[PDB]
Amino acid sequence: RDLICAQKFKGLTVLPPLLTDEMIAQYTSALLAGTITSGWTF
Amino acid sequence: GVSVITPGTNTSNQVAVLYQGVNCTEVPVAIHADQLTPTWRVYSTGSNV
Repeated sequence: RDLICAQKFKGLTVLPPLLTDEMIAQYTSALLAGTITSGWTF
Repeated sequence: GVSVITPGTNTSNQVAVLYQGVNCTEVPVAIHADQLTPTWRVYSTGSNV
């Protein structure tokens, strides 16, 4: 029940990134769709 | 951490407050009890959440 991420109590926190994993996946999907359907033209 | 989100004092004096890493069923809601100081901060507001 004791987690290694209980470093918050010593003042050490982690900030979440601006782009989520879903948004990075959507950027990657847009890159793949453009590369497959349009070549280098996009 | 407390983060203050402002559009700039040239535009408006309205701010939005981000209490970093905590839930807001857990944020102290002493809005009209701020003069009694149960908080490290003095300011307290009750805007849209």
